[PDB]
Formats: sequence, structure tokens, C-alpha cells
Amino acid sequence: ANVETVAVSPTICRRGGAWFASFGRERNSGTKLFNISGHVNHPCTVEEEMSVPLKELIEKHAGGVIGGWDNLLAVIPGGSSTPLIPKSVCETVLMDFDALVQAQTGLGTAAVIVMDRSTDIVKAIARLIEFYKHESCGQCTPCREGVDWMNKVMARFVKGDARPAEIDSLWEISKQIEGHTICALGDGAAWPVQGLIRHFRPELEERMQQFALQHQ
Amino acid sequence: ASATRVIQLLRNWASGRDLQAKLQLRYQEISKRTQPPPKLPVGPSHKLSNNYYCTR
Ligand code: SF4
Repeated sequence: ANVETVAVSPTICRRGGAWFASFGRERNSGTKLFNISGHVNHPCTVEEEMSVPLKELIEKHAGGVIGGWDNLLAVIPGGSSTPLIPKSVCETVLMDFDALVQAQTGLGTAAVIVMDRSTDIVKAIARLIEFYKHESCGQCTPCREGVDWMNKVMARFVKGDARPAEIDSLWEISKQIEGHTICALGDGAAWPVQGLIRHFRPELEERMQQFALQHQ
Repeated sequence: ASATRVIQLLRNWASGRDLQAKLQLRYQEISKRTQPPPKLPVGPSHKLSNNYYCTR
């Protein structure tokens, strides 16, 4: 069990399960600890109700995105293993399990990494994939080989040193990792790549075009 | 070829056709013995994405 799950247990027993179920949406009961980091004025750890909207939480506790809410580019709401969501989704999304699963992300561990428009999103996702490359136990073939493969492909994507077709192949590579591993590290390495390909493909294609024209 | 014109006329009359138009010997209309390199396209299943082998 997680430290938070056991830690909240004595309070749940003393005050009752109904009091804890009073907070949050149905099947998403209780309070939660949110770690808001990244490009926010006041990154911090706070306690809040489960189904608080993301925008309200960021503007209330974290002090808002650096340069105003209109500067926001992307949010990773559940730590590195959850796919990112763009600004158009972070407008009316609630911070529970089901609401974030609907947005194709998942709440995970409630770690909100905020990125504004002053960031190289591909570089950030590549750094996350490199982290997953360096933390693979190397037991099963899918994770052990495909995470390094995806790290190489993403590192080449950062420079724009590929062709657009590779994008689709990269997607399929992710599908060959997710669901075929021993533990969920393979899924957690495949998901951010899928989110990036899903929401920022024009950026990748434009970077490849720029590299192609610059290098002839 | 290089035959004398009178011999050419004799051949044309004897055969009944104009042999100078179509000669069995090849002189200079054949391809050069040295050619530029080719490029040789790949094929249909050289895709990177929608190319799972169990579907072909
Ligand atoms: S998916 Fe899990 S078990 Fe498989 S290699 Fe990666 S860390 Fe090891």
C-alpha cells in the first residue's frame, strides 16, 4: 500500500467512511495531495478535494501559469506516466480518476507538471523517455529493447532528423510495448509518446520539414 | 553496309526487296556497352507502418 493510503486510514476509521465519501464525485471520494510543479508562479504541495477542476486548482494554489493562463501549452496531470493534454482540454477537466480517463490520460499520482509556450515540448517528452530508459530493469524483452528504441527515435525527433512516416512507426512501436510487458513500466513509457503523437503531431512534422530544408 | 552501289542494285533486284532498309547485321543502332547506374524501385510492402506480415 502507498504511504498516503495507509496514512489516511486512521482518520477514515475515526471520522467514518461516510465523511470521507462526502468529498469528491461518486467513486472518486475523498481528498488528495496535489504536487503542482513546472511553469507556475508558486509550485507547491497542497491538499484539495478530489474533483477540483484543474484550472481552478492551478490559479488558486499554484499562483497561475507563468505569464497568465493564456501562456499555458500543456499539462501532465499524473506524473511522467500519464499522457499530456493540451490547453483546450485543461479548461473544463476535473481532477478525478474517471474525468481524466475520459480525457485519455488518467489521474495516476496527481502530479501536475505545467508547461507554457516557452518550452520545447518534444524535448521534455524525450527527457521523460530517457528517464524511462535509465530506469528499466531489463527483465522482459518488450521494455528492455523497445524503451531504448523509443529513446533513440525521440532523440532523433528532437533534432528533426527523421521523416514523417517514422511518426506512425513510432506509434506502432509503442503499441508493441504497452500490454505486453511484465509490469506497468512499459505502459508508462509508451503512454507519453502516444500522447505527444496524438496532440502535437504538427509540431513534429514542422520540425522535420525545417531540418529537411535546412540540410537540403 | 559498305557494298558497291551496283552490287546493292543487284541484291535488290535478285531478292526483290530493298535490303538497305533492313539489314541483319547491326552497326551502330544498338545500345552502348556501358550504361548509367539504375535505381530499381523497392515494392509494395516496403512501408514502415501498416505492414504487419500476418495481413499479407
Ligand atoms: S516492463 Fe517492467 S519487468 Fe519488463 S523490463 Fe521494463 S521494468 Fe523490467
